[PDB]
Amino acid sequence: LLNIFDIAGSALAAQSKRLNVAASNLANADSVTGPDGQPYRAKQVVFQVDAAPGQATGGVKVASVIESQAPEKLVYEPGNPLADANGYVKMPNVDVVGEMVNTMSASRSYQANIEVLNTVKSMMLKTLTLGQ
Amino acid sequence: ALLNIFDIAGSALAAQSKRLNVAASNLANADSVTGPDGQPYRAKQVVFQVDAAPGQATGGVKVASV
Amino acid sequence: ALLNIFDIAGSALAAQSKRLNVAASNLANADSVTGPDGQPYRAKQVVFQVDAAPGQATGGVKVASVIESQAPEKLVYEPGNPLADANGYVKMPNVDVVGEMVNTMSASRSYQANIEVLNTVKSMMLKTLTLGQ
Amino acid sequence: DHAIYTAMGAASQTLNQQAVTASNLANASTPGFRAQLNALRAVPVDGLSL
Amino acid sequence: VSFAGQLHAALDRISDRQAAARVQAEKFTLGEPGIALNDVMADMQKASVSMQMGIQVRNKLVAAYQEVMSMQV
Amino acid sequence: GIALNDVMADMQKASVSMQMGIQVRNKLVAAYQEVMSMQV
Amino acid sequence: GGVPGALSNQPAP
Amino acid sequence: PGGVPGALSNQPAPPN
Amino acid sequence: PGGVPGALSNQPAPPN
Amino acid sequence: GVPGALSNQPAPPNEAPIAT
Amino acid sequence: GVPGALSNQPAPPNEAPIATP
Amino acid sequence: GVPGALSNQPAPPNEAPIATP
Amino acid sequence: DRLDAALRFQQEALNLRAQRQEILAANIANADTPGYQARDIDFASELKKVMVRGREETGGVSSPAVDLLYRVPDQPSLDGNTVDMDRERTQFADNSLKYQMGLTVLGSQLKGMMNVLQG
Amino acid sequence: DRLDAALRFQQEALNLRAQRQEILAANIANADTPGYQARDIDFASELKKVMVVDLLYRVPDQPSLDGNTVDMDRERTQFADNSLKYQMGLTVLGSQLKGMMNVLQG
Repeated sequence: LLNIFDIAGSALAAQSKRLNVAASNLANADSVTGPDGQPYRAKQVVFQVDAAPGQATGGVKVASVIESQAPEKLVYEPGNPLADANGYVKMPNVDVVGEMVNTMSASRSYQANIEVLNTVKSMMLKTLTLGQ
Repeated sequence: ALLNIFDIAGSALAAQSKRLNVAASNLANADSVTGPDGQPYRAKQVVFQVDAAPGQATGGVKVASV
Repeated sequence: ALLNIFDIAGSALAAQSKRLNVAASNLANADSVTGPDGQPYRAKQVVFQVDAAPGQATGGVKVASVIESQAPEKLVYEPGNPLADANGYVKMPNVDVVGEMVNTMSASRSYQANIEVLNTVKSMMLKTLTLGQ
Repeated sequence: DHAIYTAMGAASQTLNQQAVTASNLANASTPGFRAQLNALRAVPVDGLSL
Repeated sequence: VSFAGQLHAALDRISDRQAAARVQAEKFTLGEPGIALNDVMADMQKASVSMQMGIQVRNKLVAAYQEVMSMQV
Repeated sequence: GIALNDVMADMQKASVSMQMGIQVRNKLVAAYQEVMSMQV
Repeated sequence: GGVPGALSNQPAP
Repeated sequence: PGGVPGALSNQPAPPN
Repeated sequence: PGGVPGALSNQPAPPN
Repeated sequence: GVPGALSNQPAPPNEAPIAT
Repeated sequence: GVPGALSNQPAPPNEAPIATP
Repeated sequence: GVPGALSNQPAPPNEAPIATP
Repeated sequence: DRLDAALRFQQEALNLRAQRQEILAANIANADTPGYQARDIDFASELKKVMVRGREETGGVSSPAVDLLYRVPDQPSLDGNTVDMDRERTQFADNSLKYQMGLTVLGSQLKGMMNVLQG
Repeated sequence: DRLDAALRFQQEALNLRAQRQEILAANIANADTPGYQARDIDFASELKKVMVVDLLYRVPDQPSLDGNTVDMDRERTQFADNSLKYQMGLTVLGSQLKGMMNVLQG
């Protein structure tokens, strides 16, 4: 059941990564610029099955973090230095409700995986006393 | 006696209670013309000092006088 | 070498307790105006270092020193208070309340994690003492 | 464990922005005053792996 | 210097550790400053582990003595 | 210094070796006494 | 040392 | 394989 | 070299 | 490198500047 | 196909179109 | 002395007159 | 010699388990220290190494002759430490169970021997 | 008995903590009685005296009009601290008894 430990650890890492992405997105709901002067484009993690040697079932690995392709919001501030020739400043496309729900669901999955890992470890501990 | 965190936080609670009491007494006496002797009421203030028991390290809050 | 975990986790517990105490002291004096010397209260913070003597690979954690936090002193315009400046700028501590609350929560969680480490280590030491019996 | 610090930074900078806005509002009667603009910049932490 | 000397030294060390932990616990219960609950609890833990080690050593040693005395000459 | 892991393992190894020596000597002594309890 | 722990008895004796 | 989990996938999208 | 844990070292520091 | 794997070379110090 | 049972064939991919075409 | 200390003496009664006696 | 050689593999594996747990506890203790790269060891390679050549120490401040490797960080952090708590606690629990397994195997072998000797 | 001498200190500390807990809860219960003085004991001195009770009045912080000197915050903190110390004393005494037991078991 050590592969179960690998599975649970990988899934905990994946859900923690999703929670961190959601928290960073929620922080930057109103951000107007970054270091280079480009707008903050909301991040989304990509989950993929980690079953490389384990047929079609395995843990979950975060393949990548990608900028969401939803169109950037536009605000008319012609005095802003970042405004283009048309006077529109690009603001992030972060959906507040989606990020809140993502945080909540990620937390619940994290707790479920922790409970699974604890039950598996207890089962291993009891297996260690076979025949006695 | 108290654990250090207990003493610090309890001193904070007592100091905030004293400040709230001073504010309430001032708000009650906002329209008072005389005291018990014949002198006007004077708004009270509470001064917070840090009760640094060790040398400059930490400490709760004490109130020297009103 | 499971005995060294006792020292490592005990040092970690002591350091986290000191950090929590410093954070609570900063929080309780956010509204202070005066110190024992008349100086304004300066927000303080601990410094964490690896508790490793020269030549030691990995150790616990230790509090090197307590340092004044680097932040502008909060200026308040009250030129009626007996303590004041040349222009009546009362200096108040630079405590960031959200930071102190988050620090307290983090210190408590790290403390509890170290307690769990100590508990399971003691259980293993007992089981090792029951090796052949 | 470190998303708490991201959220704490967001909350503290929201407090700073509120302080700027309150300072601007306190000077609604100040003769010849120029309001201070506020903007939340995003700082991406570099590192590994994602 | 000798086996009896080594056993006496081990007993003295274990008793000294236990007494140190007990004295620190009593000092903390007394209210004297500077003694942290963390150190008290960790030292009590260490003293318990040392006592258990001494008990196991005594158990084995007694078992070995009983085994030797059972030898038929 | 030496940990419980090493102390207990060597302690057990010594107990095992001492028991082996005791049993082998008991077998040798029993064989010798059986030989000497003979009747010629 | 300079800082007493949170779980220590009041430094003030 | 898999895609973005949570809000983005469980939202109707134009066919493509 | 360690440093201050928590809030101070996890907030965006000044450039210099 | 795969996260969670083991490498003999330390990770570089990470920084989050405000202005490039 | 009773829900909660086991079937050899994989489930067909679900789709939520906004328009019939 | 300090508020919250221990003393062997009861505190004096808390009288608050309305007029000066 | 024979008994020492027969019980040497599990004993050395259990010692390496103890040292790895010391390292993991050090990682957990330094989890909030800014600028601390998490350290860990490759159990199998170091176990074979200790198997072929006996255990050695850097000094004796003393420490083992194990290679302290750096763990790959998962996500970046401004303070600059790579101690990810999920990884630390999963490795801690796994090492715990494997150390208990080593204790069980060694105790079973030692009883499996006292059974023969006892008479 | 020698067994009493080993466990005398922790038993006396536990009993003193229980008595002071009762006194603090009496202070809490009589918070609204006009003219009630908040009483307490000095734990260390009484522990010396028992190992080798007198009630001390609490110094009032704020002057109330009904003569009640019981302060909520101070005694709530003291109550929580006494509960914690009672639990710690129970833990220490139980550990000592359990050690004395595993010495004998066999």
